[PDB]
Amino acid sequence: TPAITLENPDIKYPLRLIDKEVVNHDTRRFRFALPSPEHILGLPVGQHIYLSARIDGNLVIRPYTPVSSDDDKGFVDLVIKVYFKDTHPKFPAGGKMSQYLESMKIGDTIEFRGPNGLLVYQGKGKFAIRPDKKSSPVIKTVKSVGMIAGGTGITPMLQVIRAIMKDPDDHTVCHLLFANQTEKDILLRPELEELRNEHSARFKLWYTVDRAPEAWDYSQGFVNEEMIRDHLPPPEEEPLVLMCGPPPMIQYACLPNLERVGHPKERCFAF
Ligand SMILES: Cc1cc2nc3c(=O)[nH]c(=O)nc-3n(C[C@H](O)[C@H](O)[C@H](O)COP(=O)(O)OP(=O)(O)OC[C@H]3O[C@@H](n4cnc5c(N)ncnc54)[C@H](O)[C@@H]3O)c2cc1C
Ligand SMILES: NC(=O)c1ccc[n+]([C@@H]2O[C@H](COP(=O)([O-])OP(=O)(O)OC[C@H]3O[C@@H](n4cnc5c(N)ncnc54)[C@H](O)[C@@H]3O)[C@@H](O)[C@H]2O)c1
Repeated sequence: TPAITLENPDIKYPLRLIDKEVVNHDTRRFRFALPSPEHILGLPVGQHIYLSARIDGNLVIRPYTPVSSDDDKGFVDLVIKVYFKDTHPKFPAGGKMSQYLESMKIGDTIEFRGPNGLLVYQGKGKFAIRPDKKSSPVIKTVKSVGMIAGGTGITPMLQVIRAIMKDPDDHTVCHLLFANQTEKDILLRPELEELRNEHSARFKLWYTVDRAPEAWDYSQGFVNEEMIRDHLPPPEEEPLVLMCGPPPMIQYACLPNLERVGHPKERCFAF
């Protein structure tokens, strides 16, 4: 019985930043220490935490989805894109929490709380999904799961993918379609391709990018009908379809095309 960090979702736990790795030009993996080397976070697969801080005089609270798990003693890993100021004309101020995190020095602390979220993966194809925050979970067990992620929307998918692949008795097959702006924006590409290499029978992997490099073997553009049809399980297998990305991605690229392909709303879930 490892000691749990997050014992009550309303309590704040200040955690110390101990390591930070560059994922790419704007994205970073931040590692924070748990209260002791023997602690686990206490995070059901599929759920996220919230960070909070007073930034420039305002309270700022933001969700982040750990990619680590309760098998990882002593630490928690977040994968976070930094939205820099002076960069995007529509957002000259950049992002509040992400730039605050980027400015943190090793040893600095920030408050975690959680876990939260309507979906919990219970292993071996079994998902517990609440219709909303005031209702009981509906327990859905499936043979396969379609996953559509855009940018940092990869993080809840990776939690689930990792949970499945770890258990040789979990025969759930994941089909992931991962969208990013450019090839260099494909976050955690080595990790994802390692997973495909090690677990090709249970993990299908495909990419699309807004703008494709010269030699490119995957897709190009926003997520469309063809990609969904060719890279997620067919509606007949009745997979669960999970989605996580920018809201217009969900609204304009995922939902209408899931419908066109024939995936019913009951089988779809947006993180
Ligand atoms: C349930 C849930 C889980 C999430 N999990 C994660 C996660 O695991 N990892 C993660 O990185 N994010 C995750 N997100 C996003 C995260 O919560 C924040 O929204 C993100 O870090 C940006 O917050 P911010 O305070 O830095 O930006 P904000 O100050 O709140 O600014 C808002 C928006 O302005 C836009 N913007 C600002 N500057 C730029 C720029 N330079 N270029 C392009 N756009 C810009 C961005 O869209 C930005 O989100 C999750 C969101 C939800 C709802
Ligand atoms: N609810 C959750 O659990 C959760 C978890 C992680 C991330 N997220 C969200 O996912 C998003 C990730 O942001 P990002 O900066 O890394 O993404 P991004 O700006 O880099 O875009 C990533 C991909 O999203 C698609 N996209 C972007 N704009 C689109 C549009 N107008 N129409 C159709 N498709 C579009 C594109 O395919 C694009 O390549 C954020 O909104 C973040 O909040 C949510």
